[PDB]
Amino acid sequence: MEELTYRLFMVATVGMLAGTVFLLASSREVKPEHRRGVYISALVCGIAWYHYQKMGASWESGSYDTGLRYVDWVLTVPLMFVEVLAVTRKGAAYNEAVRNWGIAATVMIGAGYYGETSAAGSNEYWTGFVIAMATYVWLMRNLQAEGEGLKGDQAVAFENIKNLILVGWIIYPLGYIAPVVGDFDAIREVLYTIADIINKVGLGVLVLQMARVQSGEK
Ligand SMILES: *C/C=C(C)/C=C/C=C(C)/C=C/C1=C(C)CCCC1(C)C
Ligand SMILES: CCCCCCCC/C=C\CCCCCCCC(=O)O
Ligand SMILES: CCCCCCCC/C=C\CCCCCCCC(=O)O
Repeated sequence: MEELTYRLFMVATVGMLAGTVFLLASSREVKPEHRRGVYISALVCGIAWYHYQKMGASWESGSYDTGLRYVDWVLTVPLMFVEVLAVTRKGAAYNEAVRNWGIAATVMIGAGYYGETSAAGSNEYWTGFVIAMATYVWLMRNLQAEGEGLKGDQAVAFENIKNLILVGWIIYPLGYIAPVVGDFDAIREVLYTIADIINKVGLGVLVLQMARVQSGEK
């Protein structure tokens, strides 16, 4: 398990860089007025690239710092919401949602960090899990409500974005509780890494697809 976890960190590091530069190179494929979300998606992957380089070295040392993962999350999750919410809102509606979801994400990630750095299975560990879970469900329920009236290609493209988040983000609570289901400390790290690649590279790809649709592309 330890070597598999190291190899996955090293592969995910290159994967995040690849996501970054692919998204940048792909921005010419959409109209200028729809490139912003592609650039923000690339920024998300680029921040992750920086942190994954650190995480792989941290894991390789044998004294692993999950604070590298959580600081990556606290910066990148609110950014990922920026372009999700831009599809459905602008102006005052957008500002309020971006702020409120960002605050919620910060509470979720902070509660997770509090719990994960507690003794596994302790009351503190479960407190962090339960607070994070409730905030997570609140976020997902807000997300499900966004874009309900959309029709056509833009509705399909936005539902693909929504469903990637609704399904793909389940991996994180599974990873968090993997160490109490078995001798699986490393499996937590495996699951977080797989989740980040799927969710960050995947969301960038779907935001690019959303921008092609908005560009009038088939
Ligand atoms: C780019 C990274 C992303 C999208 C990270 C998302 C992480 C979360 C959805 C984590 C949520 C957690 C819970 C729902 C409960 C256990 C604690 C967390 C923080 C792992
Ligand atoms: C805690 C410190 C975090 C440091 C993160 C550094 C990440 C930098 C990686 C490359 C980002 C490049 C993404 C392109 C930015 C948007 C594109 C554009 O503006 O034209
Ligand atoms: C129990 C509810 C907690 C609410 C948290 C409120 C704000 C906390 C913000 C998120 C912190 C996540 C980043 C922590 C990692 C850095 C620590 C380190 O590097 O040593």
